[PDB]
Amino acid sequence: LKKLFRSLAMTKPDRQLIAQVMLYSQGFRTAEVLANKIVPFFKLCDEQLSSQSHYDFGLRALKSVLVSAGNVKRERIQKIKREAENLPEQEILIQSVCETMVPKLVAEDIPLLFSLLSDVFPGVQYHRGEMTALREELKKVCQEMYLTYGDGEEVGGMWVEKVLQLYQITQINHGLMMVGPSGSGKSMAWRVLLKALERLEGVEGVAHIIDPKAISKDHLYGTLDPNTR
Amino acid sequence: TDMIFNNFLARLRSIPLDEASPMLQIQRDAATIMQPYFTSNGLVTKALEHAFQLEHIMDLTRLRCLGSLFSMLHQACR
Amino acid sequence: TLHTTASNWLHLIPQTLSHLKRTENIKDPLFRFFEREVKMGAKLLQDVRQDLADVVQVCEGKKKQTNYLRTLINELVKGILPRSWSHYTVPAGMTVIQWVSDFSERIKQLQNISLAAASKELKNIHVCLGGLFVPEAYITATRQYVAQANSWSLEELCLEVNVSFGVTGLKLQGATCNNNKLSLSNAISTALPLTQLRWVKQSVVTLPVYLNFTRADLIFTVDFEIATKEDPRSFYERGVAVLCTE
Amino acid sequence: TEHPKINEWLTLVEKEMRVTLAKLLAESVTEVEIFGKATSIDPNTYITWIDKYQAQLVVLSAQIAWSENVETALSSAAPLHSVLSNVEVTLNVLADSVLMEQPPLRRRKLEHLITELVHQRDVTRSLIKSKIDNAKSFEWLSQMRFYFDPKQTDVLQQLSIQMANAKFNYGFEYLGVQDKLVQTPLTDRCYLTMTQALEARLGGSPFGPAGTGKTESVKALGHQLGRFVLVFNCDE
Ligand SMILES: Nc1ncnc2c1ncn2[C@@H]1O[C@H](COP(=O)(O)OP(=O)(O)OP(=O)(O)O)[C@@H](O)[C@H]1O
Ligand SMILES: Nc1ncnc2c1ncn2[C@@H]1O[C@H](COP(=O)(O)OP(=O)(O)O)[C@@H](O)[C@H]1O
Ligand SMILES: [Mg+2]
Ligand SMILES: [Mg+2]
Repeated sequence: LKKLFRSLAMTKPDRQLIAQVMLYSQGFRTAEVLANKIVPFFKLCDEQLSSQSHYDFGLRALKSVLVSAGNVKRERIQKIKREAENLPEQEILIQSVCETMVPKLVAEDIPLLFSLLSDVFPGVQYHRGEMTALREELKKVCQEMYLTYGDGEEVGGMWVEKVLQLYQITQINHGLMMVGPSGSGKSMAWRVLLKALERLEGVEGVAHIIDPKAISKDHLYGTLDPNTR
Repeated sequence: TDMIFNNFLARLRSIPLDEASPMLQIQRDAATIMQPYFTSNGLVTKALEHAFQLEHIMDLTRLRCLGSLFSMLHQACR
Repeated sequence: TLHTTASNWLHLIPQTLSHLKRTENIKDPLFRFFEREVKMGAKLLQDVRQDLADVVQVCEGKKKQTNYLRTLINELVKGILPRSWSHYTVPAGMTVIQWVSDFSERIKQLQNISLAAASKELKNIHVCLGGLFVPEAYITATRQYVAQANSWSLEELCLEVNVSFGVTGLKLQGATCNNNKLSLSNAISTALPLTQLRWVKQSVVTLPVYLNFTRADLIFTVDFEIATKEDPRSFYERGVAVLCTE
Repeated sequence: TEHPKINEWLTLVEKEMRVTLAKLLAESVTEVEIFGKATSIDPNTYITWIDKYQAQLVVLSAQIAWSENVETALSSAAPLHSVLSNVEVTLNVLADSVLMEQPPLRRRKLEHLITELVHQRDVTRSLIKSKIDNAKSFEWLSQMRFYFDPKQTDVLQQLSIQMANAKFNYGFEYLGVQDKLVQTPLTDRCYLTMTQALEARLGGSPFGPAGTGKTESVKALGHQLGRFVLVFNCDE
């Protein structure tokens, strides 16, 4: 086969150029500065954060961050036009970076990430909240199925915060992994999220739970019969 | 662990074991008397914290220990 | 019995591995990198010492063999490096003796690091490069520390190397330097006594710095001045490079 | 209405969309030549043109206009500076239009145009930096240059896509809006290697670690040439 194909080694893409051109196309006055601050930031987080199996800071993560930054910039523009011109673009990128990276991080790496954010973007700050209706529906479902709800500093605060992060990931993402040790509230978290989303938006939620290691791969995807196709 | 304790106590106070009732009243009384040990640190959390450094045959998981405990307490109510 | 010889070598091994201090609230990138590296080194030391003590007890004493102990004993007798300890890069599968020597040297370096941190003073400590778990993280923390100390941009810093933090253990390959001027030599490798890493905002021969002789793990890139009669194309053809461990 | 067989009228639909895209591209590139003959351009008529034509047609018409203008300048450094200034003012009006609020489809078309025009601006800047006199220099032959011949008797063969020693015809497949890729120099090297392989009637096998740009660059080249690209996820 090797003589029938021409090989090209792709290992180093120009992340800086990709970020700069894509932010310029999305619409950002300080596009070059934002790219030159956001690509070395991912390079910094690649090493100075702790090493984990579920961590990733590659081109897919960078492009997800930039696309979400464009989306939240557009929705903030719509909100201001409801209530334009100069906008906090650095705050927009900070919001996108937090919304995409913070749920992935281990509890000992959140202060490190926020220190890196304060290092790269000095006037960065943060804004988390304004999910009152979903929080109330979550409290209703948690009280319904004998679960405890927390306000952020109460007993269930970390669990409810992780449920909200899961909701954000479902909103701005495509496929999900809930990584955690056995007994961390993953199943209850996504179950109450599905029920609360059903209660809010009216659309019924259906969940198919498949164990991929209890069946063979041929029973998981399918087979072609060798005799007849 | 106090979240799991609260879940066990709530599912004991409601949803009686038979698929108000005298059994439900017995469950409520048992939950009322077991609340001080489960809540805060108490006996159970200190016992778990000590039992984690005791050597076992299979690897010890707090949810396995608490599932055993909750089933035994349901048997006590029965 | 091979068990007696294995127990003798096993008792010989951990005399070069005794204890590491775990050393913790500072925003310096150098201290952050050093504390994560020392915590992973302490975890690795604890795992290795526990494994060695377990094999000592199971061989020269009374202890029932487990499956993990059987696998560990088989790997130790075979002389291949067990996969349970290879938590960093090793050159092309070194033997257990070489791995233990390198690990003991790294632990001595970490003990010196912990002593200096206890006494910040981490700016001027002369630190090697091959003995670090992640030298790339050390170079990145170097760049961040100089950028924070001088308060300019991190992305517009060039590297100038003069033979400013002290790096030791580097070795050239196929050339030697005479007062910051590279000269072609027929020697296999020439050591480097002292290297400082200055940072400036804005015929020079630029050379790679690989992790070991395998030339597979590039760490960073240095710049050097050429001799009067030598040629950069000659340097590139001869494949002169710098290694962090040789 | 005559009710032919389903495959028969589906084949008729396929041929009709191909010839429709060819005719639309011809009139579009006529409009672009009319627009870009002048130096300064009007944002209102530019936005009406954007809304008038489809996304792949506007991107490809901009590519044709830039390629023809830069080849005319190379045939003859003053005209090369003129075409660089034209590209720069097009970037300016595109940036103003994308800063203003637009409907989503027009916004996507503007984003694609901004990406392509940034790539053209970078190529023209490099071509200024090098001292290029004639159009046969490999420093210009390396880039993907587009040729439109209005005198061709066939509508489907009017456009010829060229690389360094490679002749291609546009497939004229309706692709939707897709997603233009930022023209990395790695992507340009990929385009050069893959077009060389296709001219040699071979395959193409980019390789490397995950999350580098292999599948997306193959798909982007396929969409640039206007082909139907199907990605198959192989397993045992
Ligand atoms: N908010 C909560 N309040 C009280 N108890 C809770 C709460 N969330 C979970 N639990 C308890 O935690 C137990 C652990 O089950 P859970 O479904 O959360 O595990 P998991 O994270 O999916 O684990 P596994 O990886 O083993 O599947 C549940 O049986 C439930 O009783
Ligand atoms: N030149 C480019 N411009 C914009 N985005 C790019 C470019 N190259 C790669 N990407 C993005 O990087 C990610 C890489 O994914 P992909 O290339 O599909 O993975 P792989 O090729 O390793 O299978 C994609 O989401 C793609 O959108
Ligand atoms: Mg579960
Ligand atoms: Mg792919």
